[PDB]
Amino acid sequence: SGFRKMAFPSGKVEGCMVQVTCGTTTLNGLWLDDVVYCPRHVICTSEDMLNPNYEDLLIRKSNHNFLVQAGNVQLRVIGHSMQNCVLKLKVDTANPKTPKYKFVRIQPGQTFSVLACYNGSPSGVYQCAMRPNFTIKGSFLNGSCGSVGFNIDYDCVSFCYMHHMELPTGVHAGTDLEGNFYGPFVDRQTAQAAGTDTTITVNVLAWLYAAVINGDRWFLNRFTTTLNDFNLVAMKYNYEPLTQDHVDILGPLSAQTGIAVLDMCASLKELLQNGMNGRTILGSALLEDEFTPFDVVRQCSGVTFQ
Amino acid sequence: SGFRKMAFPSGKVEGCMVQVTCGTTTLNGLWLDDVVYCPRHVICTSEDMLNPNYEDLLIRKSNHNFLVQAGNVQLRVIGHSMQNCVLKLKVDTANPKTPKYKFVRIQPGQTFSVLACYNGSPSGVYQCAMRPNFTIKGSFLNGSCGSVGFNIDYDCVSFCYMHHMELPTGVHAGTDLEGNFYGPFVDRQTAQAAGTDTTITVNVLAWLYAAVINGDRWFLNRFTTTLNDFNLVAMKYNYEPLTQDHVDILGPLSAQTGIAVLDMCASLKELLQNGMNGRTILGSALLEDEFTPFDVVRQCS
Ligand SMILES: CCCOc1ccc(NC(=O)[C@@H]2CC(=O)Nc3ccccc32)cc1OCCC
Ligand SMILES: CCCOc1ccc(NC(=O)[C@@H]2CC(=O)Nc3ccccc32)cc1OCCC
Ligand SMILES: [Br-]
Ligand SMILES: [Br-]
Ligand SMILES: [Br-]
Ligand SMILES: [Cl-]
Ligand code: NA
Repeated sequence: SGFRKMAFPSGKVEGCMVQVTCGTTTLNGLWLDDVVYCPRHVICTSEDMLNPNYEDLLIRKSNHNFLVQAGNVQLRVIGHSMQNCVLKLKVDTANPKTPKYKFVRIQPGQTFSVLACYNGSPSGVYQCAMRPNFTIKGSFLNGSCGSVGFNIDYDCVSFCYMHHMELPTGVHAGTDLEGNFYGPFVDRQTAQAAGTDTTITVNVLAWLYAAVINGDRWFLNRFTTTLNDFNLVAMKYNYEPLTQDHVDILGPLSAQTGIAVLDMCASLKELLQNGMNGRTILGSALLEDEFTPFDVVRQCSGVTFQ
Repeated sequence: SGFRKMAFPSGKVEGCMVQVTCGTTTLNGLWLDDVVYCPRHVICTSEDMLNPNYEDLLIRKSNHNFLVQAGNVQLRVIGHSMQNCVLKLKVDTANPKTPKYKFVRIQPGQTFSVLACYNGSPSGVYQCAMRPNFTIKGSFLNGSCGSVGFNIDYDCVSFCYMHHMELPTGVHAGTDLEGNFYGPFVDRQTAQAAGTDTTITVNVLAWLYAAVINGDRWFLNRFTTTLNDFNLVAMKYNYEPLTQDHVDILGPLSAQTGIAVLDMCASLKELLQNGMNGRTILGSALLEDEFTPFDVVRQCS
């Protein structure tokens, strides 16, 4: 029993964090095999924050303009290249702690663990979701650029996020490990406001299924809804549309609890209408939207508390 | 910017987790030096668990009754003993991944990271507080017993919790690593209940300071209070007493934001009396009590 924001165990990723210095700037890199990945903005000065030309800034650098430190050991840089918004530094030593890994680009609503690091040293681990407006609501201070997000299903690390910047509204923007930004964001300090964010409806449904698996039903009702009528209502509360793909994804949680997906949708419509009347659901007084269907199946029992 | 429930990185602890099997029971153990620590209830059948005589049940066991697996490798048990509610298995191999560590017993209101494990394999990490009623609101399924809780300081892991049992309300109970239970619980199948819990006042104040550091100020007001008047309101609302030691501990956050603890205490008194009037704090509609002053300072600087 219980239900917590649950991160993956971080050790496989801790063994990959290094410090990258270019000029007066130090940030984090990811050391996998003989490559160190980091944000390309490490090569920007005071004067390069609005309209950097990264090709022009990089051609000016030699291998020895990059310092990579792994614990107390300097790694020698023997090559460099830029892929989209990531710098790749080839080093003379392969990381002996490199885990089984892959790079994945995720979609809005997907979750991952963030290993927040400073000076190449891990500070803490927490869960995040890719918001519908392609930001993350992280917890990051100066020095955390290059911290990464990942999942570790099936003993393979799936890296999905590298942290680049905090936007003026205090949310966070970054790239996949091929250096493509999530969303319309660019590595410039020009205005680029996040879209108004919305609630990840499929994840709220998943979390209501978790609440039923863990033993609570108070919020259910005798109604159903069509998918169209559900979306017409949910949109009035700035919830994302629920697609037939989302309904399919919820199938297993529906089968485990005996609650049809459109019947759980009718419960959510009534919670949006009514509130909780002083009750909580899994310890929350607000509807939670950063647990995916897959996350619920990862953490909850396979046997409902009936 | 931002504020999240954050666990310590778990790698130092991941390298210590093993699987312990006694007869038909598999659970987790903690491998440090040449000793594996796990819950002593591993020696019990279902029948024994209703009224165990652990002295006698352990007399009936030998080294060969215990199988310890670290990944793919059997560790040979060469001795066994109990310390309180923990079984200690001496093994033929010192863990080469043993971190710098201490065993520390924590106080109610203190937080710690839990590495939830199954079959000796780490599955997840989350942050927990020791409640005032000495339970934790964990997330555990069958096979999680022997999962551990810890804090880090520099390169030193402070192990504070070993998981033993789930209580009927779905909260969790366990021991320190010397086998002493937190709370008035026993490792037997008999009627046990969580006592009525209270809210950790000093932590709520820490979290209001976090909210101010992060720009949420709507709950601030012109008023101050006294420690005596505040404690009468805390008692009324099922909050723990605030001590002068708590006021001193909030010194550095009070220093960082320049809001005296008794000024913030007047905000909390108003929130308890009047509610949040439809507003949130750090995205929560509830007053959060599982961040310590240290947790807030650690994450905000
Ligand atoms: C060439 C352009 C590069 O631009 C940036 C580069 C780096 C950052 N660094 C940060 O955000 C860090 C890490 C973090 O998440 N929060 C935080 C908080 C306080 C101080 C520092 C930070 C920001 C930039 O642009 C911000 C405006 C779009
Ligand atoms: C000897 C200690 C008293 O005997 C027990 C021995 C073991 C357990 N095992 C569990 O709770 C596990 C782990 C967990 O946290 N939740 C969970 C959920 C479903 C199935 C199994 C579990 C419980 C006991 O007593 C329960 C009443 C106090
Ligand atoms: Br007022
Ligand atoms: Br006053
Ligand atoms: Br809440
Ligand atoms: Cl503290
Ligand atoms: Na005040």
